[PDB]
Amino acid sequence: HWGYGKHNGPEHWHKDFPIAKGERQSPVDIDTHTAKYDPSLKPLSVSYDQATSLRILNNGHAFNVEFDDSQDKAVLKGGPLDGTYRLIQFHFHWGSLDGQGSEHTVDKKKYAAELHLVHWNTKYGDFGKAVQQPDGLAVLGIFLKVGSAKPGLQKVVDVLDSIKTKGKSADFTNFDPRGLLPESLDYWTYPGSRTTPPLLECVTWIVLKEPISVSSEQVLKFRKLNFNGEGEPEELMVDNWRPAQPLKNRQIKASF
Ligand SMILES: [Hg+2]
Ligand SMILES: [Zn+2]
Repeated sequence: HWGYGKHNGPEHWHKDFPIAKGERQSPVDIDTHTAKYDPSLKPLSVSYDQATSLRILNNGHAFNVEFDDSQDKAVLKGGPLDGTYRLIQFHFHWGSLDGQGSEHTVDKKKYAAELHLVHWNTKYGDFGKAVQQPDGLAVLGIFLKVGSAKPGLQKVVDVLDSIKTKGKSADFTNFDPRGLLPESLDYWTYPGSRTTPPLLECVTWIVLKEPISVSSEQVLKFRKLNFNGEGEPEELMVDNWRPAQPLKNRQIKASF
């Protein structure tokens, strides 16, 4: 099955998922001089005071922190979106080295990691129906750079030993996602897709301009996770990022 290796990496995905070469594929390189400042872009509204985390799980390609999305507890609105979007999960993409790890690039600059807060359009009623619409999903992309430790991220780092292999899960309540947001909400936006198979084209991307800093030891813990299940040969969960894809006419707008 699909993965990030030489025999099943991103270059091979198109064979099982033909949309890999579609018209609105993600991630992309954000060219800062070609991006369009759009004065009609409303400021993003992040309402996460009521977020309820439930668990953390190693799904084999990343680790997901899941939230209860049966009510409008943690939502995204404003910016380029129309309607309310509920936070369902968050995950990261990181590299083997500090020089790589992000999926999106800025003027070709690669960051150490990239956080994705996934949300789905409430008029569709469930996440499953959402992935059947062109505006089904909204993903907030936050860049991580290595520097000082991010206090807000440590509870996450500390639970990683418990879900080291694929399929492992752990209760993870009372986690507040607010602790992972940069100071400014200025962003770039474009129409795109999920970055892992099925690569469905239903995502409105909101990429934050300011990165968050994490310490070297924080990122180190991410790299200790395994792609494999318990009892299998160890494969370190590193470089689970997809390369930049062709913009193909699409326009990247800026909120600034
Ligand atoms: Hg879609
Ligand atoms: Zn992602």
